[PDB]
Amino acid sequence: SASEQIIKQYQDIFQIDSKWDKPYYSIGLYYSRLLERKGRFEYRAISYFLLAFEKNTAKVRENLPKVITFWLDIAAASISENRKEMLSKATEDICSHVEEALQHPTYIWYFVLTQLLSRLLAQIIMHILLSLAVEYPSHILWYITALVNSNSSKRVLHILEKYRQHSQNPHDLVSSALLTRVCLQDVKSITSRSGKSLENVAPSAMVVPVRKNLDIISPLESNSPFRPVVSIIRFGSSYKVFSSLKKPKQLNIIGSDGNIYGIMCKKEDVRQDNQYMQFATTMDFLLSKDIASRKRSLGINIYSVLSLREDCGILEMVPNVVTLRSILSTKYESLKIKYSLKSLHDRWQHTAVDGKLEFYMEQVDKFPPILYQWFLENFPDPINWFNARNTYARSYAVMAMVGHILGLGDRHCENILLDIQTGKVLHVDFDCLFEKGKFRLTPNLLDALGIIGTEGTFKKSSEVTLALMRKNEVALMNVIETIMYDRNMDHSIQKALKVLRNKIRGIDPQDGLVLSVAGQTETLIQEATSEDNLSKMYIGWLPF
Repeated sequence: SASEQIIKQYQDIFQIDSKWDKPYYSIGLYYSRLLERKGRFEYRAISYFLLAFEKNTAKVRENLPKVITFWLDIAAASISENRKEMLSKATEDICSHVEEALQHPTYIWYFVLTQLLSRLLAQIIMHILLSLAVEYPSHILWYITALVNSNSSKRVLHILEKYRQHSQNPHDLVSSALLTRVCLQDVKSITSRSGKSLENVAPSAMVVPVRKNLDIISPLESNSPFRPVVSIIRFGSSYKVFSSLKKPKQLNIIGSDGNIYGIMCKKEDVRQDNQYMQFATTMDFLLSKDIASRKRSLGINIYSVLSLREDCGILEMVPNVVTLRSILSTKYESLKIKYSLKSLHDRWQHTAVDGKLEFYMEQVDKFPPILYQWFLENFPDPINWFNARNTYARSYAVMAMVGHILGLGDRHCENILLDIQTGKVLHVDFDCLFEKGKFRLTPNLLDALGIIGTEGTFKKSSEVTLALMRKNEVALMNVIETIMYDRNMDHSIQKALKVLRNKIRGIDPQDGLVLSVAGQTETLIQEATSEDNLSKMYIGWLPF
């Protein structure tokens, strides 16, 4: 009921300029929530939030969607053109954008502008768009090459904008000269590296090296000087070796620059980087914030990805890791009794409905769990052994929980990660929602932890995750969900709008009420653990 005297308050004490500086968010921050609850007055939305970041330069989430809130709105107006007025303002409201970039610094885009291309992958509103992008590129010399490493891959092999992206390389040598082209040789070499990946010593067909910038996922650190966006890293020389290209289009290379690193740029889905960047945003968000998160050093781990072709793309790499049937089968196949291969699908194809589904598996269970030994007999003395088991589960739920949070893929063998000499976790591919058939725990895993199965760490860890989740509320809900706006698949789900923010507050699964935040683990852990569902899930997942 203050809706008129809401605003009138703001205008009052702005006399003090920043002072607390907190207000300059709250102008539009509320005014975003104003229309959100339900656009002439919308021209004050970004016009408010612009001057704030100039002053504060903190909380990268406020300007994360403030782009889409701003730019999106303007584009909408243009398209519509009520509509007339909208468009008129959009050419008047968004006028405060570039005019601020002069006043307002050059690094503000790198984190946000990562999704500037990554949303669509247009001409109506793109006018003022790239004028800031590549300009800052020139200004950010260190990242110019990184952005070049980012940008030059699209034109190195998407056509109409590709030339427009090549025209960005055209405007570049015009703007950047107001080196790169020498580094641009890597772009054609990239596609050639992708061509050698497509099709060591002569087959390699790549010499010289001595390139510009590969930092293996530059951080772009904030708060905590701020000039460190690219930090100190660089790279030079590389030699041969091989990937084996073990799956289909994949490519995995060593990098000989400094120490020994391996950066595997593997041809796969281009937008796979979303959760690769998304979880990379929260992992850095969760990490520092508050105490209960920070005290246990949560956040799991991530690694870079970039776009090259509609196939080639890019990915970083994780050293010293073994997974799936190599490790797992090894232990008990020492006793043999290992190999069901494609009999289990067969044998389970021989039954359906409710008849055997818990049973052939409870025979497959007769391969007893050895997993606990793998941590144990591997690196002895407990001070390692102990500290690992902690870091194991401490790094298992904090992520696997986020799985049903986004509802993404059933983890099986190949897509699950466990590092050696220590323990961690990582998660990839795109198995968004649904399922066809019938977070994956089994006979070994649960018991393979401290004889208590799931009690000590699983409970109090996963909860701290679910603490900050609902707490920051729309914050992480605002940004990374553009990943949903990118790919629409398997018919169309715009229902994912609401079930999006409701599973944050956890109301939907049992239709009655929000469940106690401790229970929201309980009901969701007691579910996905199950007994019947777990025993009768698609067999292709090596269930027990």
